Amino acid sequence: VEPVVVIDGKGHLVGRLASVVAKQLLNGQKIVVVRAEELNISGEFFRNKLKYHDFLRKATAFNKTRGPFHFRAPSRIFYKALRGMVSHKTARGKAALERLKVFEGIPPPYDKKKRVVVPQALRVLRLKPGRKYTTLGKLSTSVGWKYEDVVAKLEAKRKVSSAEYYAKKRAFTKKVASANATAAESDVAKQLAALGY
Amino acid sequence: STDSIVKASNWRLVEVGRVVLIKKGQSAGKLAAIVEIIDQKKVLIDGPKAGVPRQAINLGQVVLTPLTFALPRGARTATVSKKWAAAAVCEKWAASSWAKKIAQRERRAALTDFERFQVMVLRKQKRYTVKKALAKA
Amino acid sequence: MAHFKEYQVIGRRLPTESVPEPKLFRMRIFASNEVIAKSRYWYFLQKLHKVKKASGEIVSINQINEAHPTKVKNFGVWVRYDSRSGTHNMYKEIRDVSRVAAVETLYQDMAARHRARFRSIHILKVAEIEKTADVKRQYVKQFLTKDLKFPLPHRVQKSTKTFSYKRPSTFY
Amino acid sequence: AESHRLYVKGKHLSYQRSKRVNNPNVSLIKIEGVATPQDAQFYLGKRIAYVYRASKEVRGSKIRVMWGKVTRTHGNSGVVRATFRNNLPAKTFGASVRIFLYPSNI
Amino acid sequence: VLKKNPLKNKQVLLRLNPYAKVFAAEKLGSKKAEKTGTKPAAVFTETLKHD
Amino acid sequence: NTLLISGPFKVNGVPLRRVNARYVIATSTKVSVEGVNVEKFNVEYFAKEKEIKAERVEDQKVVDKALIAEIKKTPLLKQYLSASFSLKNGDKPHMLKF
RNA sequence: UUUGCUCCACACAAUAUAGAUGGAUACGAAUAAGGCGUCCUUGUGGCGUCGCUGAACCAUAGCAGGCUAGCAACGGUGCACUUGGCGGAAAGGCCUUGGGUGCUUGCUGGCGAAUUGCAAUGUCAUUUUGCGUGGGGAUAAAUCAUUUGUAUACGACUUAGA
RNA sequence: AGAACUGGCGAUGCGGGAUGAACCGAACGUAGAGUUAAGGUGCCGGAAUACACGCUCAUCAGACACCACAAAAGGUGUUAG
RNA sequence: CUGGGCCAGCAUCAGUUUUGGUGGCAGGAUAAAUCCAUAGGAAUGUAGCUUGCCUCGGUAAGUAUUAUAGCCUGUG
Ligand SMILES: [Mg+2]
Ligand SMILES: [Mg+2]
Ligand SMILES: [Mg+2]
Ligand SMILES: [Mg+2]
Ligand SMILES: [Mg+2]
Ligand SMILES: [Mg+2]
Ligand SMILES: [Mg+2]
Ligand SMILES: [Mg+2]
Ligand SMILES: [Mg+2]
Ligand SMILES: [Mg+2]
Ligand SMILES: [Mg+2]
Ligand SMILES: [Mg+2]
Ligand SMILES: [Mg+2]
Ligand SMILES: [Mg+2]
Ligand SMILES: [Mg+2]
Ligand SMILES: [Mg+2]
Ligand SMILES: [Mg+2]
Ligand SMILES: [Mg+2]
Ligand SMILES: [Mg+2]
Ligand SMILES: [Mg+2]
Ligand SMILES: [Mg+2]
Ligand SMILES: [Mg+2]
Ligand SMILES: [Mg+2]
Ligand SMILES: [Mg+2]
Ligand SMILES: [Mg+2]
Ligand SMILES: [Mg+2]
Ligand SMILES: [Mg+2]
Ligand SMILES: [Mg+2]
Ligand SMILES: [Mg+2]
Ligand SMILES: [Mg+2]
Ligand SMILES: [Mg+2]
Repeated sequence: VEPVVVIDGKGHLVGRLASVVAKQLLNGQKIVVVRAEELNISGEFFRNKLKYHDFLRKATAFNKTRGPFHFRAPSRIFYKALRGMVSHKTARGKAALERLKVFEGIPPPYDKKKRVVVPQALRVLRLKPGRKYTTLGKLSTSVGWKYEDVVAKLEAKRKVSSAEYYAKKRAFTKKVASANATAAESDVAKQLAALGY
Repeated sequence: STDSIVKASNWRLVEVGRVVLIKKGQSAGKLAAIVEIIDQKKVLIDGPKAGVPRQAINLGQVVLTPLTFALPRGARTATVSKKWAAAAVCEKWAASSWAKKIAQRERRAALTDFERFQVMVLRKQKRYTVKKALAKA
Repeated sequence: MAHFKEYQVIGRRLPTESVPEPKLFRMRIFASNEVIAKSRYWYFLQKLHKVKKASGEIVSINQINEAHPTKVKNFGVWVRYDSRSGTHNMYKEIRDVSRVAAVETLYQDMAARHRARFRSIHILKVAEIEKTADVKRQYVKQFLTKDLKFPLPHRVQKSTKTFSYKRPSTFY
Repeated sequence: AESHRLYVKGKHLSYQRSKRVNNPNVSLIKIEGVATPQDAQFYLGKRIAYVYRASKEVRGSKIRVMWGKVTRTHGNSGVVRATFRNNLPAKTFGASVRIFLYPSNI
Repeated sequence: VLKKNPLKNKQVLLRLNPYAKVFAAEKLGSKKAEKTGTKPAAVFTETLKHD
Repeated sequence: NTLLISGPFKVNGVPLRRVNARYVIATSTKVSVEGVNVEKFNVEYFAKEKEIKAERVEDQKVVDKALIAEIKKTPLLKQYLSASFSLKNGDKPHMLKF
C-alpha cells in the first residue's frame, strides 16, 4: 500500500515498533526506519544500561569472536530486537530482513521523503504517564556508541534546511489560498459540495 | 506585557449537562447528555432526542463534546428532554465542523459510481480555473 | 460468576409424618444463572440449618430485578471472605446504578485487591445507603459534592490503521 | 485511465498451519482494505489469481497464472482462506495476489 | 442409499408425519395464548422484594 | 441464462452482445428502455451459423439510436458510459456503492 | 595472441527477478498540550480557528486509450533544450530562467470499435550477459622466472632489473 | 528402599506441556468437508497489540498445573481492610 | 474438420456445512424501567424572603420543601 514505508523512529518503544516492523516485512512490506537514536525503551536509564551490560558479558569462552556480537549503535540495538522476532536462519527470514533498512538520523534519499509513525508503538500514547523510560541514543553512547555527537550535528544542520523548506511550502499554500478563494465559492464549488466534495 | 502568563489548559469536563458523542454499540454515532456521575470511569447518560436509552455508560465508549447545557443533576429522561430542546443543543451540534465533517464523510460514502464520476469531471473543471488563477499572481 | 443476577430462592424441608407443611426459607442470591443460584441456596442452608437437599426441595426461584435501574445510588456491602492465612469480615461501599452492578465490581475488587476468588467470598449484606453522609468510605464520598466536575487528561485515541501520517495528540 | 485495475490487491501470508505443522492445501490471504470477518465475507467465492513470470515462454506469453478462489474467513482481522487449483509455491509468502470481483453478486 | 433429513427437504418431512401440512397451514408454530388477569397475592410480592 | 447487453456501440465500441450475470456489477443507475424493441434477439439469434452479418450491424443501429436518445437526456450519462470502470487507490469494493 | 578496448542511442537472441500494476504526499516540537491563520513588542504575546484520524490529499473519462474539425485559454502537463542557484550523512538529487515541441477531458462537433462469439489466456516492468550497426574516446600492467634479506617452514613479505 | 487400590509407561503413534517414556487432551485403515479437546492468539507462530475493573515500578520486578525450589524474620513502599 | 477424452464457467438440485437478513409466537413482578396520575418527603435546598458585603451588577450566610429548577419514596 506504499512501495516503501519510512518510519520516524522517534518516540517509539523498541520492542513494540520491532514487533510491528517485523510483521510488515514478513508480509512483503519494505520498511526503512529513520532516527533510531531518538527511540525509547520503557524503564529508567540505569535499568536498561544494566540490561545491556548483561548482554555484554556473554561471549564464546574459548574465542570471543565466535560468541554473541554486541552491536552498540541504536539502529542495530533495534535490529537486534527486530531480528529476534524473525525466523532469521531460514530463507524466508533472510528475505524478510532484506526488506528492512535502519538508520540513525535521517540520511538522504529519505531526507526529503515523508516518514510516518506507528501509533501502537508510540511511547506517549502507550506508556502510563509518570513512568520512567530510556532514550536509545543515550543508552548506546553509554555502552560504546561513538557517533551521537555527529548525528546530533548533522541532524541539527538538516533541521535547519528542512525548516526553510517547510516555510517555503507553508507559504506556497498561502498563494494557493489566495486563488482558492476566487473559486472557493464559485458555482462548481457549490456543486461539488452537493456530492461531498 | 508584564502580566503573569499561565497557559490555562482547557479540558472538556465530565459534568451534569456535558453532552457526549456515543462512540460504540447499539447507540453508536448518537448524542447523549451526562446526567449524573457514577465514578471516575462510569456515568449515567441519557439521550432522549437522539433515541439513546437512559443508561450507565463506560466513559471509555463515549467521547465528550464541547457542548454543555443547563441540566439539574439526576434529571429524569422527560426533563432531560425538555431542557435539551430548550438548550438548542442539536442546533449547536450540527453547526460544528466536527458535525459537518461526519456528514461529509457520510455523504461520500453514499455516492454511486456515476455520481463519483461526475465529481471527477467537476473537480477537473474547478482545477482548470484554479491552476489558471494560481499562475497569474 | 458472569453477568450477575439476583434471585429470590425459596425452599423448605421435605414434608413428613409429624410436620406436614414445614417452614419456608428464603435467600437472595447473586449468581449468574438458576442452576448456580439453587446450588448456592443449598450451600448456605447446609451451614445455617442442617438441611441436606436430599431431604428438602426448592419451592420457588424468582429473579429479583432492580427497582430503579437508572438511578445512581450508593450501596454498602458487607462481606465475609477467606484469605491465604485467615478468614475476615469486611465492609465496603460501591457507587452504582443497580444491585447486580455493585456485586460484579465487588467480586472484581475482592479479586484484584485481596486475590479472593468467588469461592472464598460470602456476601453477607448489600444495602442502599438512604441518607448521604452515611457514606463512610472516602473513595465514594468524593463523588458526592455539589457541582462535581473533572477533566480526563491524556486521551489516547485507538488507531485503526497501523501507520499514521501525523503525530497524534492527547488533548481531550 | 491511469488505472486499469479490476481486482483488489492482496498478499499471500501463509499456508494454513498449527504451531509446528503446515497445510499446503489451504492458503491464508490478506486483502487490502479488509479488516474484519464481517468485511472479508464480501470476497468469499471470488477468484484469486497469483500471476508470475518464467523464461520458457508457453502460450506466446512468458506470463503465467495460478488460479483459485477465496473460500472462508480467517481469524478476527479481515484475513481470509483460499484454495488454488495447484497449491501456491510457498516461496510466494509475502508475494502479491489478486482478488477479483467475479463471481459478482452485487 | 442417502439419508435425507426431514428438517430440511420438505418432502421427506412430509413422508414421515403428515400433519406438518396442517401444522404449517394453521401457523401454530406461533399462535397466541388467551389473555388472563391473575394478579399475584400481596404476600407474594412482599416476599419477592423482601431482603 | 445470459444478459443481452448493448453499450451502446456508438458510445463505447460494445456490440449488442451476450454476457453472464455472474460477471457483472449491476450499478445503481438506469436508463429507460421502453421504446427499444429487443424482441428479435434470442439464443438462436446469436447461434453461430470472420464476417459480420448486415442484419447484426443494422439491428445495432436500431437499438442504439433509441438508447442514445434516452441516454443523452441526463447530463454526463453518455460520457460516463464511455469511460471505463477501474478500482482507484483505496477503493474498498466490499462497501462501495456503484 | 590473432580475437581488440571503453563510453552514448536502439537493435536482436538468451538470461534472471522474495514478487510494479494511479502517487513512498519531506518542518521541527509538545503530548497535564499543540497545528494552521492573522496581528504585534516577534514574544513563555493578542485574536480567530482546528482535531474526535489518510474515510485525507493529489491524480483519475478517450483503440492498453485510435482518427478528425473547431471554441475559449495563455493555463495545465510530458519530452528533449536552456538561464541561474542549492544539496557531501550514502550529496548523484533539488529549486529556478527563457523559449521550442507532443498532448490537453476547461468546452462543442464528425468518425472508429462488433465475430476476441458468455470468464479462462489479452499493459509489459528491469536485471544482467553475449553478439550486431555509427558516433565519440583511450593506447596499460600484473603474474612466472631472475634478484634483495628490513622477510621467510612452504606459500607469503620486502627490494632490484630495458 | 519397600507394600495398598486404580490408571498409565513398557508394547503407542497423534495434539498440548519449547525440550522430554510415564503429565494434560486424545488412542491411530486411505482420504474430503466441518467442529473441537488440552493448549494458545505482540512478533518468532496459525489465532483480538480484543473488551472491562483493579493491583504492581524492583540500581535482583514478574510472567501459569506436573516443573525444574526457597524459610524463620523484617519494611513510615503502596493498596484495601 | 465435427464426434470423443479430458478440463472449466454458469443454471437448476441433492448430501454435509458455514455466515447474514427478516416474519410470527411464549414466559417473567403477565419483565423491571421510562411515561402518566396521586400521596407523601428530603437536600448535594430551585424560587422567594432576612442579612452584613457590593462594582448596587450581584455575593455570602440564614430561612423557606416547588415556587422563577428539579429529585426521592409509596400507590395506581
Ligand atoms: Mg519499550
Ligand atoms: Mg539488550
Ligand atoms: Mg569482556
Ligand atoms: Mg525453524
Ligand atoms: Mg544535509
Ligand atoms: Mg483460611
Ligand atoms: Mg467460603
Ligand atoms: Mg491456519
Ligand atoms: Mg500524482
Ligand atoms: Mg491555538
Ligand atoms: Mg492531507
Ligand atoms: Mg472521445
Ligand atoms: Mg469516443
Ligand atoms: Mg487491441
Ligand atoms: Mg466550436
Ligand atoms: Mg500528430
Ligand atoms: Mg477465470
Ligand atoms: Mg639468511
Ligand atoms: Mg495416570
Ligand atoms: Mg521389555
Ligand atoms: Mg499413548
Ligand atoms: Mg515447561
Ligand atoms: Mg484428570
Ligand atoms: Mg525467534
Ligand atoms: Mg498471526
Ligand atoms: Mg526508584
Ligand atoms: Mg499448586
Ligand atoms: Mg505492607
Ligand atoms: Mg474436436
Ligand atoms: Mg445446497
Ligand atoms: Mg411527573
